[PDB]
Amino acid sequence: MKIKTIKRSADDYVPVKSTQESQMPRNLNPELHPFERAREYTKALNATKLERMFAKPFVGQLGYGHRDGVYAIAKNYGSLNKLATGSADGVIKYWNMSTREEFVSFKAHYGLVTGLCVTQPRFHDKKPDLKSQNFMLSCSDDKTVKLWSINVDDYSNKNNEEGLIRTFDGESAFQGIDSHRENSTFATGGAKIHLWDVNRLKPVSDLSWGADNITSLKFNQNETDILASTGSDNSIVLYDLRTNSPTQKIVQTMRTNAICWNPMEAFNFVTANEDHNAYYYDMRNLSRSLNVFKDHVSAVMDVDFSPTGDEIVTGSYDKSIRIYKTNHGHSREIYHTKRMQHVFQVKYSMDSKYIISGSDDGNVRLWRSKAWERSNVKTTREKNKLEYDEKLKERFRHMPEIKRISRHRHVPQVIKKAQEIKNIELSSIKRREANERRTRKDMPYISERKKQIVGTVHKYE
Amino acid sequence: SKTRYYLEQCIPEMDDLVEKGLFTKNEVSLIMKKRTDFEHRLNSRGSSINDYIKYINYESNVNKLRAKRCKRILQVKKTNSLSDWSIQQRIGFIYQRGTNKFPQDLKFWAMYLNYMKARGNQTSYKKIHNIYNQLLKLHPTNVDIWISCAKYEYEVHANFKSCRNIFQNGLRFNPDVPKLWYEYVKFELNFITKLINRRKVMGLINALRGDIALTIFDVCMKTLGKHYINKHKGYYAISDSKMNIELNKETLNYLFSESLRYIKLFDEFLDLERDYLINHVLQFWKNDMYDLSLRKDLPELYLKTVMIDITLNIRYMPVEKLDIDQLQLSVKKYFAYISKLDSASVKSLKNEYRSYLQDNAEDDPRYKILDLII
Amino acid sequence: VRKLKHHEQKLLKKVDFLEWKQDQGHRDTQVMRTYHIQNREDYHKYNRICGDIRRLANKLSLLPPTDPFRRKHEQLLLDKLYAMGVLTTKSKISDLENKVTVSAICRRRLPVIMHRLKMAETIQDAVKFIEQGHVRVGPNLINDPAYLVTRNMEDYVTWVDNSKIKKTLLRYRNQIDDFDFS
Amino acid sequence: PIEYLLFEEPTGYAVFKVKLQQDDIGSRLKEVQEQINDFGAFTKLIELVSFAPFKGAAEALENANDISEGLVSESLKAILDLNLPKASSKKKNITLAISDKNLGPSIKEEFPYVDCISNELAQDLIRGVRLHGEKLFKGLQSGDLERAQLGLGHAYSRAKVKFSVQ
Amino acid sequence: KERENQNKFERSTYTNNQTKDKKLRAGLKKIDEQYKKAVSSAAATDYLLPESNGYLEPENELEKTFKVQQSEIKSSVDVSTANKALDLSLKEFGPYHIKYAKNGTHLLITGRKGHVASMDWRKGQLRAELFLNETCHSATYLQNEQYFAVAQKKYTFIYDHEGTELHRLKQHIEARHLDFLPYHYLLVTAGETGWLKYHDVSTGQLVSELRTKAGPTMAMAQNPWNAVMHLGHSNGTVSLWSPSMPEPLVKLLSARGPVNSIAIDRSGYYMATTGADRSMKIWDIRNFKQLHSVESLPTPGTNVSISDTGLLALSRGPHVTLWKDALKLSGDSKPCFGSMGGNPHRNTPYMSHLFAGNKVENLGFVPFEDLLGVGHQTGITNLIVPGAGEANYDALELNPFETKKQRQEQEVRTLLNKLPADTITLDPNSIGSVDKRSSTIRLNAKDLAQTTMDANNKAKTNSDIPDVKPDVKGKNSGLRSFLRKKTQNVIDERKLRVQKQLDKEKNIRKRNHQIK
RNA sequence: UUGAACAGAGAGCAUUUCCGGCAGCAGAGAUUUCAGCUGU
Repeated sequence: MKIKTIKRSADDYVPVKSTQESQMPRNLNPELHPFERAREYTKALNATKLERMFAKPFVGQLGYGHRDGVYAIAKNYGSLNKLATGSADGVIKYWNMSTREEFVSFKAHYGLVTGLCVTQPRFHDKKPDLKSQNFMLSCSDDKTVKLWSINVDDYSNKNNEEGLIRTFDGESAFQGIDSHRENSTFATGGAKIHLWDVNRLKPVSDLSWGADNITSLKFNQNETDILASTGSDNSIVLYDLRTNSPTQKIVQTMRTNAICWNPMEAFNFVTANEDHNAYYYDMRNLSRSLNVFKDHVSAVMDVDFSPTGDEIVTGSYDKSIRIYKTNHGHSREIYHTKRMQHVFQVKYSMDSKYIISGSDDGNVRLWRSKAWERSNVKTTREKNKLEYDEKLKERFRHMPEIKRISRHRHVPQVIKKAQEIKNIELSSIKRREANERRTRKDMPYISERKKQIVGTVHKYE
Repeated sequence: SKTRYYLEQCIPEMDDLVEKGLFTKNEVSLIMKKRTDFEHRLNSRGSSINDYIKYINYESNVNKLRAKRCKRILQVKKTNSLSDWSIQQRIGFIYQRGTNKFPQDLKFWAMYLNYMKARGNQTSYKKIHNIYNQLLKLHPTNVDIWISCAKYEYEVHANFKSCRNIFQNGLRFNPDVPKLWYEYVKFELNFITKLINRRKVMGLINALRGDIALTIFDVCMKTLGKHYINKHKGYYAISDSKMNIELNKETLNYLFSESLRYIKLFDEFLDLERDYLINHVLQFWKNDMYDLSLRKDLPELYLKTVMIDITLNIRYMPVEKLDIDQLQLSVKKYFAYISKLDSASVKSLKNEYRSYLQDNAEDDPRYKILDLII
Repeated sequence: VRKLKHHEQKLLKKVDFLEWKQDQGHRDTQVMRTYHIQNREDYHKYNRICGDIRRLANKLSLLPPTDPFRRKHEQLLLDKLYAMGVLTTKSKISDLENKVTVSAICRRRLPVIMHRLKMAETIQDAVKFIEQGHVRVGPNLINDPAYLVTRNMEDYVTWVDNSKIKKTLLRYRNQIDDFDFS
Repeated sequence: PIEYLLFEEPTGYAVFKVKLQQDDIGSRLKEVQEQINDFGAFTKLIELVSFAPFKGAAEALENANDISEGLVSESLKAILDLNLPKASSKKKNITLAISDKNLGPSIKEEFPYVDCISNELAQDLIRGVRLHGEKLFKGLQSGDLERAQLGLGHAYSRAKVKFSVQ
Repeated sequence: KERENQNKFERSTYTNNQTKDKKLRAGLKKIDEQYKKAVSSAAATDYLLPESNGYLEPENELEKTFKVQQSEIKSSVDVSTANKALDLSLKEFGPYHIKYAKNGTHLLITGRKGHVASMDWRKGQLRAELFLNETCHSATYLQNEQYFAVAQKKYTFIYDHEGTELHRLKQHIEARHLDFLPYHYLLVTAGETGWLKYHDVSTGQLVSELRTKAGPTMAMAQNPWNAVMHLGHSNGTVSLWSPSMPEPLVKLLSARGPVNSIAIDRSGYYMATTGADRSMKIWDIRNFKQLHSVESLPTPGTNVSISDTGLLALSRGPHVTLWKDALKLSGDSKPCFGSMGGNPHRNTPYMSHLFAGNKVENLGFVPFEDLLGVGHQTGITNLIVPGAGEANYDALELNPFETKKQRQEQEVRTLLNKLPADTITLDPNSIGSVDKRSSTIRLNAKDLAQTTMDANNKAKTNSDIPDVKPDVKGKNSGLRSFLRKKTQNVIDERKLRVQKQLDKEKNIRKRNHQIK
């Protein structure tokens, strides 16, 4: 009779030399591993609880802030850690966000500096030294656009006349500014929107639809010759710089405070307006928004895109900011602070990992876009654990017990009470429109994505 | 764990190697448990290059068994499926992992290079170029890697431009060992010899000289002298003029012994103008070396170079027609030397007589030669 | 059991492998360590009787404060427990809830009586001596540690005659009279 | 982008290749500041690609004086020309991380396609490789680095003071 | 890609008894591709499996397998396995209930009299020998060799690694059967009271008290698949219990008389129950069919056990008898005791042994080795059973070579991923799904408006009333069943219009009868 | 902004241009592997 038993042999399972690790034999039988749904449910629940205890999003404020509340912010789209901010008392500052300290400050204007951006100024007589000088220009309500250079310690190649290399001049005030991402060009909105270049001391072209003023401006990031602007007649106007002309405008219900273009989709933009939500619009069809981001409770002051194009940040007049996944339409996250008042400017840093907010008490604050995410480099075991936990929270996302935990935040008292009376108001109007629809004959079902456009020039067929 | 990743990367080749009916499941489980042992020893702690080497030897043995079993079972020499390159690719990756972990044993680096070269048509010479590039980056001072790199790319591929670039970069890195200098003058003489032999061959079927070798000879003398005077008397120059002249004399002895070796292994290149190419080293050594090699000490070296300049046409066989042509040149050399020297006169006379007697009916013409050099 | 890190101790706070809430702080173990109680179930056998006394004391304090039934039975139970020795004072009736206690019933055990009468240097020595059969109450030898000694019955706790311990204390003071064997 | 790293040391020169960038904006945070103390995470940032050792204490003292007064020596020229790719001089230079802001100009004087960075990111990368030292080099140098440090410090000091033994 | 052993690694799913969305269509196509890739690559690991299972095979027709002696096995197998086949002769305390740790490293024996010993049976290291002089009944380890629970005269006690008493449980009044649920950290307790108690060992909290309502618990086993408890009563009834429902999940009528023993396969598919009516019965668990009914055993089977490789070890007093491939569907796998004339279609015993002196107390297979530990009246005996253990364990579920640091970290990690006691269901894959209420099509709010519309117009359309139909034998007409199931004294508008539509139906049936 | 020749990198993308078929033969290195001509 032949016969054979289990010969475990102890050389394959506990190692000979003491310096090396023990063997881990695997056996992928589901008989060996029994509770495959419950075990990863509890791992997804422990991941959501670990996220809710690791959510420490406030990095730090930078510097000492300003004196009179930050109303303009501009990142530069080529360096990771440099940031220009301007306040109401005319002072602008250039910031190193690594050390959280200003390269330089500038008493730029006398009024409010109402816009500022950054440039690589293509002069055709001089050569731009972009490895030691940074350039920011800035418009105010004292009818001036000024262009400044900054001494920057980022390369150590060299070894110098920092401020105010030139002063463009308008006859009326300015209200917004944004620079083209090539070809020495910028545009300033104000009493009317002008286009400029850094060589000529006068506007190249006036590109105004009608005699109604312009409140904001953004250039496109790819297809760089497409401008967009917000006018105080609740209007959003697109301009093209091939045709050197406006292109199409829409009139909404309330006033668009800001625009930002999608850096990864080149025809989509997001508007941030005074009814308390944001609108994701396609340039090729402005007859309908392709999303509405709804969760704010007062007027949305500024919006910005992640450089990955996958989520937006959105600061509003209720003293809180909100981060939104672009495909959803409700807030993924809310950041607030008892010290932060009336966040007027929000940018999304080029790392896609930090969020810069300028409030109006004076302070500019860094936040993490993902609160539970730390910024060290990770060994492969902890990196694998973190993305395993992300995939697991993703596929158990809608279970009631982990949804009530991942959904949870502490919102201030004012925003919570405005939220619940907003809920009972919306439920009341849905009740009344359901009754009215039960009776009356032809009540059209208007979409939420169309419920906020009062009209559109150049009708669609 | 990463042993799990590597072990389940090993499974498609044995899928294919069981489907092609040469191995069975019970023997491929045995090669997997041996390979499990080896992968765990590789990527655990306390690892060794001998663990890498034994894994490479085991994988080569199962490759040879796979080839033998293929020829015996399927009676083809390759199944043109996955299981005839996957195992050599595995050996190449074990080598790459080992050289990334322990980049310090040139035995393992050279086993990598030998296996990669001997893989044949299936490898790529740019794949050999990559591991030559990273090995020369890690060991720039080790000079045999520069010689081996340039030897592979001249004695196999015949790439003169890249070979010149390799030798110039190596001489940029360590311009201190004379071995790289000698292999560079050897390469330049081999290149110019192949150039003039392809000229002779195109003539026989149907300007650019050894002055390259003389110029690199000149910079060889200059930089080897500079590096020996900088190497010895190391920290400072705190040494009085006795020790400075002692040092400078010794560097002249060092450099001139290396040029003696240069002419000694220079004579065997006799397909170019060997007389001109040795006489230019003679005239480059004949000049002043700033510490009176002729007019003071190293007079033995002056006598050695005088004997070389005398026999520089008499480098001949026992058929001594050149001696019967220009032995009066050697007599005038001995007369011009003994017109000045005192004991080197008798030394050079006895040495030239002993050299001509040792090197040179046939004894009757040799009796004429003995009467001449008596 | 491995001194959890901060995220683990925050994530599983109620985990404890030793101290549970049904344990009641290990007080059976605590007072049986104090009074050196052999078997595990003596604490709970005494706890049943303390619960009887306190259940009757509750249900008897829930009577009206002036009737002679309540006053007679409260005084009668108070007298019985003082005479037995569990209660140390028969004055106030709040002793029938507060001062009635397994430790009081355990202080009345034979080795504790012994140790307080200076008859052994510790309670474990007293346990060893009455296990070895040196101690008699009255005439008859008492052999087990759990024997409860009332107030009038602690006057007769002595050693047996022909005890080696009795012999060595008498011969320490050299009052040993070998006529009566010690 | 901090693509390559140049660490000078008494045994020779080392060129490292930066694998993963550390954070720029979160560079003052606690986890970013102590990942350069943990070795298991620093080896995720820095990889050694080249180490040219010196010819002896004489060339060590020569290169110590050249590194001290901010000049590119010939061994520096050799190792940088071996290791750094031939980038452009007008568009996207290759980025070398040094620790000496007045050695940078001497590096761009010799290689115009190299922009040099010594700010706080390059400083803590450099002090990470200083903190770990012999572990990064994988066993490829002769001579213990602290023994060569003792010899080079004594030689540098006696040179700088002109210590005569007469 | 084909993988001859995929259906072990396959995973069942929900079925209804395709889409127009482009993004959802491609998402489901990616999900099906990933499921197929994952099943195939997970099933290709059987190359990487290190060891092979044991066996013994007859190689002749005169050589039967049940007549192979244990000394002959110990001569035929190696010295390490022959030394694992231990035998402790502990005569003075009672019959020894045996228990192994879930990796086979530690052994826990209990004498009936008082002698409980936890030990490393394969080294010679005992780490607790405590003589608790009241009659102990059973014990089990909790999550380790570091804690064990013993069921004493009445109360269940919990002891640490070296044997100091940690806990006396004031509940668990008379346990006779303890079993630990290791993924849920639950000590389960049943006995002479008709109560089943689940006690959380980690928090310390009594999770559940359930009335069995069927007298004392005669047998008890745990499904390793879904952690439901099969208790066997004096009715001949097995009942499957969970700590959520205060009623048994299922009640099966296994035997006549009482139920002496229950064992469950580790795949959670088969259950062998022995009754006191001399009847072994093999049960399907998932579909609750009765697979085999071996009636008229020569003496009642006092124990059953099922190995990790599916052997069936029945014990009838002095005798232990093991059958191979008995837990299968076909009638040729019914375990016989002889093959009448050499029938190959009769499952004769795989091996048998006779403990001639005594009567065995319990059976337990050693987890990852080829041994069967039977505890009997004079101590412990391991039997070398060659087909009887998973040769290839997973070393990150539970490791027989695990060290002290690995024990510490695995204890903290399994404590962290402890499953809640509410997730115990009859099937484990029912905690990701949706309700079996809450309609299987998701609703798009147009139909919610439509549902509220017909809820407004339930009156005057009678959509909440049975429809009028005359030809349906009006003694069972639906409308009169409404009228009779309602309470016959209240009057609401719903039942008024049912009475109206019923009179309409009666008049239509009257005129149809008249024209017929 | 384009064009030109030059110097290259291994860091991308095709496709039927050949080879990973067989001998005869000489050559190469330490009895195994390596290197080209005339046809299948």
